[PDB]
Amino acid sequence: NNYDGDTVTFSPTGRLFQVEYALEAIKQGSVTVGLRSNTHAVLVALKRNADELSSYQKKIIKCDEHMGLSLAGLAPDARVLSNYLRQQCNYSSLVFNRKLAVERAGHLLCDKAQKNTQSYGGRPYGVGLLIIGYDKSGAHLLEFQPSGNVTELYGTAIGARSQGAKTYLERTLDTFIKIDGNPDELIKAGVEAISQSLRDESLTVDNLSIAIVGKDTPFTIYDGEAVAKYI
Amino acid sequence: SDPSSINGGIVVAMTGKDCVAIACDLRLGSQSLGVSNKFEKIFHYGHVFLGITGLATDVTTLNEMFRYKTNLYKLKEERAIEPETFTQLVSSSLYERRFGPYFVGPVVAGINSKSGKPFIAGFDLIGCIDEAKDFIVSGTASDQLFGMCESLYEPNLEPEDLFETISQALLNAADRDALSGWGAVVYIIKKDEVVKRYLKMRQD
Amino acid sequence: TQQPIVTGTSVISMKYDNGVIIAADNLGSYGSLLRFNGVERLIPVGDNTVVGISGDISDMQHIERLLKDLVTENAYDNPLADAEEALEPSYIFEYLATVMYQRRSKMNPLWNAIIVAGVQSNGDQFLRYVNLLGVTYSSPTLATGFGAHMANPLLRKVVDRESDIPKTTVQVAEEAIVNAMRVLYYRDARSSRNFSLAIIDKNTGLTFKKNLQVENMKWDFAKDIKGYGTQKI
Amino acid sequence: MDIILGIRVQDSVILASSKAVTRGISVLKDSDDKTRQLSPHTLMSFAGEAGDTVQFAEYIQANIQLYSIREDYELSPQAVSSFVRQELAKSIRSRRPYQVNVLIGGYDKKKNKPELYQIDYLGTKVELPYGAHGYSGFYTFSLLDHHYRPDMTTEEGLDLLKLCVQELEKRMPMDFKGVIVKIVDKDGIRQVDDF
Amino acid sequence: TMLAFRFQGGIIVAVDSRATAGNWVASQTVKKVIEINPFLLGTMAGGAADCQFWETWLGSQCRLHELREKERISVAAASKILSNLVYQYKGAGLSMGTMICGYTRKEGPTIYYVDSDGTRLKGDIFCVGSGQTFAYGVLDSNYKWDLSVEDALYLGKRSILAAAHRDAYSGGSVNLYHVTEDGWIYHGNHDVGELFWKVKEEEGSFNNVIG
Amino acid sequence: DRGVSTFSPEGRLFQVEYSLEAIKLGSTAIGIATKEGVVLGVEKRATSPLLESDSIEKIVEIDRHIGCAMSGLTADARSMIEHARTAAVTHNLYYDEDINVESLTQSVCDLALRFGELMSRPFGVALLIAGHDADDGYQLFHAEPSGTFYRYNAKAIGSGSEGAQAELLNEWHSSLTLKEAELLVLKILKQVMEEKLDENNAQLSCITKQDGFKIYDNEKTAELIKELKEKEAAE
Amino acid sequence: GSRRYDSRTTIFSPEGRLYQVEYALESISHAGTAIGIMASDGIVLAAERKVTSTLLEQDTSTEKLYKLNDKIAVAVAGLTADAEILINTARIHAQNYLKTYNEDIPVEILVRRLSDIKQGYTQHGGLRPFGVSFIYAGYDDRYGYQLYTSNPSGNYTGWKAISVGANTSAAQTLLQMDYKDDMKVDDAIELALKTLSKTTDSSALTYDRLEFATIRKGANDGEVYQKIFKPQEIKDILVKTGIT
Amino acid sequence: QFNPYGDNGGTILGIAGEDFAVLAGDTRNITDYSINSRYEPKVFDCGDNIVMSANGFAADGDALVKRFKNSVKWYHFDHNDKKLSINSAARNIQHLLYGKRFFPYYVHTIIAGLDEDGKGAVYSFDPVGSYEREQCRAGGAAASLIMPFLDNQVNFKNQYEPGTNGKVKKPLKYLSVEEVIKLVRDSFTSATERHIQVGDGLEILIVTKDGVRKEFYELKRD
Amino acid sequence: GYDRALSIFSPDGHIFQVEYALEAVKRGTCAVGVKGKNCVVLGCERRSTLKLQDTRITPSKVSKIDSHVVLSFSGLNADSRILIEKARVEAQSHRLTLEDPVTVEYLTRYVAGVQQRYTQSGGVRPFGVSTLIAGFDPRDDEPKLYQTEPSGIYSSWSAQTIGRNSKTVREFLEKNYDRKEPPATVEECVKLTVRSLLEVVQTGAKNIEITVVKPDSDIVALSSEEINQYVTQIEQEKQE
Ligand SMILES: [Mg+2]
Ligand SMILES: [Mg+2]
Repeated sequence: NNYDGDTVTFSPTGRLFQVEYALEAIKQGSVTVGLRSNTHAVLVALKRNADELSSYQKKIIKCDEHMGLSLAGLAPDARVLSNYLRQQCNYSSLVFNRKLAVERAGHLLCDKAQKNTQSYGGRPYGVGLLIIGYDKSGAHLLEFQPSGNVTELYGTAIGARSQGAKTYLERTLDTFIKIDGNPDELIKAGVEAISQSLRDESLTVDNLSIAIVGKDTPFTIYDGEAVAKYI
Repeated sequence: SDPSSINGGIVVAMTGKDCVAIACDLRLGSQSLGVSNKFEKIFHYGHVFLGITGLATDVTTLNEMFRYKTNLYKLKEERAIEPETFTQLVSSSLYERRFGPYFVGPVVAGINSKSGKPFIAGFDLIGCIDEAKDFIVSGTASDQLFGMCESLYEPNLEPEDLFETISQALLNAADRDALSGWGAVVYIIKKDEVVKRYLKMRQD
Repeated sequence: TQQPIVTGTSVISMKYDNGVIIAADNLGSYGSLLRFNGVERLIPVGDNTVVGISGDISDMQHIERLLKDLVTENAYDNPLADAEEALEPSYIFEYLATVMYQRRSKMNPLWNAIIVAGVQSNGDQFLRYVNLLGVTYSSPTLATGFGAHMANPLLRKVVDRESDIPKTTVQVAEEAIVNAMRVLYYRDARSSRNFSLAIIDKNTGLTFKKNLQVENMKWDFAKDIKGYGTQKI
Repeated sequence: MDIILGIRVQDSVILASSKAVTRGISVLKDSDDKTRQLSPHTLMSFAGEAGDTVQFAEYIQANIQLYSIREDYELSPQAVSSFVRQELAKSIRSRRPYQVNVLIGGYDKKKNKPELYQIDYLGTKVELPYGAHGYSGFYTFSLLDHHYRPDMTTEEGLDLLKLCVQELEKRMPMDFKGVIVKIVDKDGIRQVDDF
Repeated sequence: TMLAFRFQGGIIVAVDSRATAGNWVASQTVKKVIEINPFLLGTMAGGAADCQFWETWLGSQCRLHELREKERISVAAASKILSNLVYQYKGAGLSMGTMICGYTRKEGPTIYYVDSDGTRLKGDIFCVGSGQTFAYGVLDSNYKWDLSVEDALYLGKRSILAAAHRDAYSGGSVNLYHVTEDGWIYHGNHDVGELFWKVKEEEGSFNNVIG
Repeated sequence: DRGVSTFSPEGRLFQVEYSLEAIKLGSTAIGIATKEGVVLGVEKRATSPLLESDSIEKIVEIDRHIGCAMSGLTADARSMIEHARTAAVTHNLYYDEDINVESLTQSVCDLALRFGELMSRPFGVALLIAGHDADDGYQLFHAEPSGTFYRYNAKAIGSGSEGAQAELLNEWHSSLTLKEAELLVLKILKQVMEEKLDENNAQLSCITKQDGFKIYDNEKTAELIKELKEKEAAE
Repeated sequence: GSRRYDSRTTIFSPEGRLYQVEYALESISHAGTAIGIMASDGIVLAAERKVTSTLLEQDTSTEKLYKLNDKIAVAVAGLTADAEILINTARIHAQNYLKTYNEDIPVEILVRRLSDIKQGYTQHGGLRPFGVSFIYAGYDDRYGYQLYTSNPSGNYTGWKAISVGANTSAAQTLLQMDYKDDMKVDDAIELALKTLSKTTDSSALTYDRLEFATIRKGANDGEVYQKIFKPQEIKDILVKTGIT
Repeated sequence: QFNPYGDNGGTILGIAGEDFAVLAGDTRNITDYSINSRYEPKVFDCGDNIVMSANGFAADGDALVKRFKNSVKWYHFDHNDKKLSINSAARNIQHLLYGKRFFPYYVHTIIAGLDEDGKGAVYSFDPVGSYEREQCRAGGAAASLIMPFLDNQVNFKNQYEPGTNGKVKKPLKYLSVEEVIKLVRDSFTSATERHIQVGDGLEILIVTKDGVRKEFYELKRD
Repeated sequence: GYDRALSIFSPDGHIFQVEYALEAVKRGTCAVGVKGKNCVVLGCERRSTLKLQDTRITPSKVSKIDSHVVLSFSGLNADSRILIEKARVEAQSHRLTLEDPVTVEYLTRYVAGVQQRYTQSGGVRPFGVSTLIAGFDPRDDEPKLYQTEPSGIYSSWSAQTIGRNSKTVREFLEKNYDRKEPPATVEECVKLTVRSLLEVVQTGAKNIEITVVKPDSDIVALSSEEINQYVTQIEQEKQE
């Protein structure tokens, strides 16, 4: 009300409204799902178009051979944060000859987003990210919020109508975690999960976007006729 | 190579009875080559006179600099600068370039307008003040000038006598230096009149 | 640009079937003066890596601190710091090699020659060299300073190529290292009798031996040597 | 040695500048004009290190032309020479100094007098009846000491200049490939096409 | 060795192809002419990298010019971009000799000599490099303004040959260009190993050699 | 007052949303992509008859294989074009090749959100970036001041955009020829323009693989306008 | 943050005026009147000190008339402290020009430089403008005798006769009435004092409430002299013209 | 005084075929008269069907290769996983080298692969970035021994057809991969005999449309 | 440094500071530009509220940027000096690097770029100035006339006016100026320019300034008497 003019101002109940408004931009964004087993980690993203003549906005970005994310909200902010991850993953490789841990990648994103919430002049990031990766401690899935909060999860979903997919994963928890050494079945579970967030529209060939990473599987993105198999 | 002896030149100043005198040669060269015989090395800011020897570009530059500073001094103070004060201004200005100095040998001369006391002073290239009662010398023939001044000089000389003494000191010192000569100018300074004389000397 | 003051001489090392051995004497020389006689130039990092350093001791102590700080920093927000995400020899080496090449590129080098010896997560032996120029290389045997000229020839008689490594036992390798250290005491004018030796085995872990001495030396034949040519008496 | 001469007569200033450009062992050009018009009644000749000469001349030219437009007025030769001197005096204590010597010949329309200024790369300015830079002066100064008058005509000044060039062509070791002569007077600047 | 001269039918540009590192002949097949645009040529002498790098950079700056101004750059402005650039680096150690040759409507055929010392000269004839003196000897003695495009092309080719022969650090082959109102025209790579003997036989020259 | 980089309660940047309103006031620009090329057309919209219309430059070359049309505060586009041209030429210098149309568009869009309290406000202009490369062929992009860019088969921006976009919805198909696209841009421009369409108050351009980017002459466009009138009168 | 407290000194009103410039001019309209009159053989500068006291040391006082160099002087109207900042800058600028070209600075060039500084404070920096209006009286060999005025907007104009500060509307009407082109300095002196005497808010115009100066070629042969009048000299010229 | 440069010896060799290309290099690493390693790889697979070697001062060579590999990585990120052509890689490497024009990478760089028409390509660089496409190029310590041999046996220089006596040249028949590897092995065997910094081992990287293959051969260890 | 964003968007998509800068131009004295077949004429209004002025030394409204290009303006006078100075510096800089004087289009594009930059830079307000830039390109006999405004947009004009009551004089020019046949001579062009100002000016005495620019750096400013003759002839024909 009077305490939402900038990010440097707490409200009387201890709330940061500019951060909460940035959080709102994510809810307006298109749905995206993340889930993992012990061997693989999968991202499934519903891409959004402007109209029938337009292309479908890309949702998934590769960060390294073993790591990448899907976005929901302001796409340019995802480009900034993914670029930062690319550099951090790269610094770890060049200096220490070491693949960046997914947990540590989350910690770096948290700290970068935080600085924007405590300083005058700037603004919070207006995007939520789902980071997947395979490192020395196996498969991982992270959920990034621009408040700074990063959370490691078995599965999750963010964006519009994401509560439906999140409930499905909460039921299926015991099943999909056990899908080891079978990428196609893990994607099937992800495609079935994102389907719980659909209304009116359905998953078409240029609508769906899938990405996977695993034990002997580099981070690869599937679009177009490459995902027709899963429709 | 040695900046202080590329262009050549000399300046000398003397005190007398209720008067001061300052003189300089007119030569400017590039080592052996004589270029100009009209290069005066004495300037004045109000009633304070300044002679400068050494590298000619720095001589010109410093004149323009002290003209600049004395003009502002006068506007703010609403009075002309005095020799004692100007002497300190020169010292200050030169030492601020301590590690990249102007290659010059300045000489201040004048009479305090309030006390009437004659005043001369000399400096090294980085600011050190040499406040002498008798005389000050500077230039490529400084050794020669020291010898002439120390032998010819006597205190409390009258203006018209002081003219002869300083003129002969300059002339004979310049004639024993290859890089000095080609004309000469002498200023005789009294509390409220200043005479400037060009000397006839050998042009080699 | 500088000049080295208090210096450490040779650091020698070699691979064997189940790990790596590394050794270095305990001396800190000040030119021709053998000034410090209790200097440890082998610095363990965790229980799987040993960094052996020669050259300027002040720069060695600086590097020693970087590694100590590296361990501290790796533990931050790392529940697997004593397990999967623990520091590896390859990580520690590349860090140092990055630093050394950066410092030489600023024309302000760390006047050292370093050998990182250790065993990786998968049990693979790690042995690599880096120096003040940022120059890096790996070999079954590695040595710095005088050790490069005198020790390598002896250690290469045991492990001449990669295929000789599984054939080489820890007893044979340690015997070769200890012999090489004796030879250096005979012939290097900046060496000491006292030295430290470290073994990193993939089964038995890190064994750090201190206060070793060169023994079984041959000097008796000196008595028979008289003069420099013609002198009979 | 890039011969540049200057002579101030009764009603004009005459500048003569060599045409040769020698880089190492070869004469790359024999028709080079070593001068720039700073203003309608002011001309500057130059000689020094390769590259620096032209860069400096054109830089000065640009500044004077800027002044002319801003004030709708031509600066006096004295004013232009002082500006040039300060730039060189500033330059000599720089990281990399301009290694350029110049002559500035101008006609002052206010005083109705020709003026010649000689400035070296240190920023050493002198007004002269005749001047030269480099080794040219070693021959020409003494020759002009003998043949010059203040009341000479432009035609007499050119004959006097021919005498200088003939001496230089006789006694100097380089072939400087003749000179381009330019006259600066009340009517402006013009080039003598036959010399 | 590289030359460029102006005549009735436009401009001739001829260069050699050798690159050395001391007495070691590093290459006999290097391109010392850079096709900046359809009407601009650049020659290279001195530091191989310095010449290559900054003359390809020059082409990028000339392209940006015609994007902003909707017009091809002049030889004067193109040569001056390069000369102003190297002047910034003066004292740092760049070593370049360059002739910016080309044609425009308002200028006509034009040649500018640009140097890493900061020298920029307009002229009708230039020969640059370690073999410039040898090329000048042939070119100067046989040059006329009213040569035929055919005779001019030969003279420039023959002048490089002369230098490739006598200068130890020149050789390989001769690359020829001809610049007209309608742009430049390549006139082939001519290996000296064959051209020398051909010229000797047909022209009756090179009697210093045993053949 | 309030921050320049402030979020609204709905989760949008105030300044970005306000710049989009400025673009709606701008003159119409239409782009159509085909397999034979991409066509770009604009409404010039001269404020007075004394204004020499040929000086109105709302279609612009970025490189030989990339063109650009603008709509909104057209003065803001000059620095965007300068950056695009530099990015295109610089990439050719570093990599000895043409730059991908998408990569060029991405480079322009990186400037968009560089505003705060960098420039003081977002750009008040939208761009239609059309071009060709070997990998993805003929392409058309819509670059906004939000930093977002969408690829389009066809797109209209400016004052008559939503009316034109609805018309492009029906008319566009994957087998359009270049000639058919040219007429289609003219048809839709004539529909949404206030003043009557002619060769002086409207401008056409195209980008083909062979000839590259070309702005059409007024004589060439005049014939296409005459060809349009006849074919509409034909039924 | 800090934005909350920013007055925004460099913005346009809806009407297209600069708020702070307009308000600065309002400040200057309450300052003591200063008049400049240009004649064929010289220039006059007259100015009124504001409600003085008997205990003010007048002979060592200076609030209105300042010397920029030997050829140029200024009359001040507004904040004195603000004026002294600019005056010292102008003095330096004149010396910079003299050092560079070895010639005294042309009057207009000096005026333009100061006016450009004032302009800067209205367009950028977020600082308040200088609440000062100058009357420049000067001489050079190009245009001869010149009168200029500059105000907080940074706009300057040339004049034959001009007033700044208080009651300029009334003062300008009186000057416009009695001024003629063939006028001389002695006549201009009389006009300046008569104009102040009628426009003044004080009961009577006296020597202790005035600062006066002339720029004359009335110096021995072809040269220019600046005369800042002393209290006794102002008293004498008041009797001579018949005001006291 | 501190000398930031060193000489690690070694020698490298690139030959371009009609539809393939090879980049060979010895595996020895030295300082002065000592051997550091008998097997220290010098030729690397940099991705996108490009192989690279930077011979001379190893620290500079490793840094350059490391930077180019990084350049390839970011080329994919920035340009939609587009394949970096050999001609584009060469130009990128020029800028890496010339970026240190006033504190050079003290190396002779060679890259090999296939051009956009599928033909074999070799590019050669000097330490400060001047580059040129070539059919044949040796670099490093024993380059002076090997290049003349390649002029003769690859480009048939100074070779004519018998009977004509110098009138007709030897025709430039293309070479197969098997014929090229023979020339490579003989080149290094000859260089090992007469150059003290060459020996221990030879590692060859062959590039075809199918990918990057390796071959290793022993060399004399004296 | 002062970084405050003064020029910003409003809910309706307007930048008020740029629009309020146009209101400052509306307040400024009228300026007009007319190009003939072989010339361009720049007319300017001088408000007669200011008498006792010294017309010798008072800043003239038309300013030479180079010997072949001129610039007039309407709006804040102090602001115009900053643009004129920058333009003059760029003109000499162009001659120095390109070895050719600026085209009229290039000089206009530079001045317009400066004006634009001040609409999205922190801590600065837009210029309250619109300019008319006129002249002839080097070695070209085609007349050029361009206009700029605070927003930064620029364009070429056959004839154009700016400043106070510019709506009226633009109305006059739109009906009187024929594109197929422009003012063939200098006389016809000046006459049309004076006529257009007489619709707004008040008195035709010292209130009208005229500056004629011809090809090959031929620029001259008309005097009071020369202009007064045009004023006399126009009204005598009007009495009919
Ligand atoms: Mg001199
Ligand atoms: Mg060998």
